Parts: sequence; C-alpha cells; structure tokens
Amino acid sequence: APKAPADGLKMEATKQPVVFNHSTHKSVKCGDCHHPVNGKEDYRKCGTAGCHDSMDKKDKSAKGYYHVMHDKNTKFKSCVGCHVEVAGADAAKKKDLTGCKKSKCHE
Ligand code: HEM
Ligand code: HEM
Ligand code: HEM
Ligand code: HEM
Repeated sequence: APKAPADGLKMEATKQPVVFNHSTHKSVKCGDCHHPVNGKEDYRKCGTAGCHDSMDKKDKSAKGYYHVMHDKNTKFKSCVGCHVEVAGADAAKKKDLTGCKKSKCHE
C-alpha cells in the first residue's frame, strides 16, 4: 500500500507518548498491525474516529486505545502482547520490551 514512514514517529494521543520505529519491526508483516477490516488491511491511524477512539483507560472493549496497545486477551496481537512472546523469560529483554518504566517504550 503506502510506503512505510521513517523511524522516529511519535505516538502522542496520551500523556505517555511512545516512539515507534518501523525499521526494527521488519520481521513482522504490515498486515499484522495494520490489520484487516472487512477483508482489507487498513493503514489509517489506530485512534482514527470510529476505530480505537475511546480514551478511557479502563475501557477494555475493542474500542479502547490503551487496551489495543497493552492487553493480552486480544484478537490481533498488541504491542505488549507480542513483546511478551518475543522477550520470553530473559530479564534483559523483558526490561527493554515489556517494562512499564525504564523500558524502550516508556522512559
Ligand atoms: C509494512 C512495510 C508496513 C507499512 C507499509 C506501514 C505503513 C504505515 C504508514 C503509511 C503509517 C502512517 C499512518 C498515518 O496516517 O500516520 C504507519 C504508521 C504506523 N505503523 Fe506501520 N506500516 C507497516 C508495518 C507496520 C508494523 C509491522 C507495525 C506493527 C509492529 C506497524 C505499526 C504502525 C504504527 C503503530 C503506526 C502509527 C499509527 C498511529 O496511530 O500513530 N506498521 N505505518
Ligand atoms: C493501528 C496500527 C491499529 C492497531 C494497533 C490496532 C489494534 C487492534 C487490536 C489489538 C485489536 C483486537 C481488540 C480485541 O480486544 O480483541 C483490534 C481490533 C479491531 N480494530 Fe484495530 N488496530 C489498529 C487500526 C485500526 C483501524 C484504523 C481501525 C478502524 C477502521 C480499526 C478497527 C478495528 C476493529 C473493527 C476491530 C475488531 C475486529 C473485527 O472483528 O473486525 N483498527 N485492533
Ligand atoms: C505497538 C504499536 C508497538 C510498539 C509501540 C512497539 C515498540 C517497540 C520498541 C520501542 C522496540 C525496541 C526497538 C526500537 O526502539 O524500535 C520494539 C522491538 C520489537 N518489537 Fe515492537 N512494538 C509494537 C508492536 C509490536 C508487535 C505487534 C510485535 C509482534 C507482532 C512486535 C515485535 C517486535 C520485535 C520482534 C522487536 C525486536 C526485538 C529485538 O530485536 O530484540 N512489536 N518494539
Ligand atoms: C507496563 C505493563 C506498562 C504500563 C502500566 C503502561 C501504561 C501506560 C499509560 C498509563 C499510558 C497512557 C494512557 C492514557 O490514556 O493516559 C500508556 C501509553 C502507551 N503505551 Fe504503555 N504501559 C506499559 C508498557 C508499555 C510498553 C512496553 C509499550 C511498548 C511496547 C507501551 C506502549 C504504549 C503506547 C503505544 C501508548 C500510547 C502512546 C500515545 O499515543 O500517547 N506501553 N501506557
């Protein structure tokens, strides 16, 4: 579809922004994150209206923006959900990839 963006993209819908780099995610297919919607992968921003636009962090339905980035019981893998699988039981990878503070997502 469109060309992937350069690294250094800041996701900043909340008070805890995170930088997302496509280059470090080259082993994952585009469509595993810009997931199919009605049979076609969608490339719009995750928080676009009508998409995951509920900014209530206690909302764990599919509309919750915090939920889609962090939770494990999801239909497509979230940021944290896939990272738990990648980090396994290695303390260094868990710190960098899944920690809530002092990790590569949240300083
Ligand atoms: C695969 C090479 C692939 C493509 C192509 C791609 C495209 C893409 C675009 C065009 C954007 C910008 C969207 C906008 O309107 O700002 C964008 C942004 C994000 N991407 Fe992506 N992307 C590809 C692959 C992947 C992979 C493998 C993941 C998941 C690991 C992923 C995730 C994201 C995220 C998150 C964003 C930011 C969205 C937001 O709401 O800010 N992309 N991508
Ligand atoms: C932006 C790259 C983006 C992410 C991240 C994302 C994640 C995501 C997850 C983890 C789920 C599962 C939720 C659960 O509780 O099981 C999920 C599901 C749906 N999504 Fe999504 N999503 C991103 C992008 C978009 C966009 C741009 C839209 C709006 C067109 C959208 C919509 C949906 C819908 C609909 C679902 C439900 C699944 C279904 O049955 O179709 N997402 N998303
Ligand atoms: C969800 C949008 C999401 C975010 C945010 C994210 C962040 C992230 C960081 C900060 C790193 C470290 C490298 C860097 O600074 O770019 C990293 C690395 C890996 N990720 Fe990730 N990631 C998000 C989503 C996902 C998803 C959905 C998957 C799996 C489906 C995934 C996987 C990976 C992998 C693999 C790595 C590299 C690990 C390594 O080389 O040690 N991420 N991600
Ligand atoms: C550890 C499990 C952990 C916690 C706790 C956590 C919390 C957190 C908060 C409070 C926010 C802001 C929510 C709001 O609406 O104010 C937030 C935002 C994002 N996070 Fe997070 N987070 C934890 C861990 C991780 C990890 C390991 C990553 C990267 C894989 C990650 C990612 C994200 C993303 C993306 C966002 C949204 C950024 C934005 O758009 O502002 N979190 N997190």
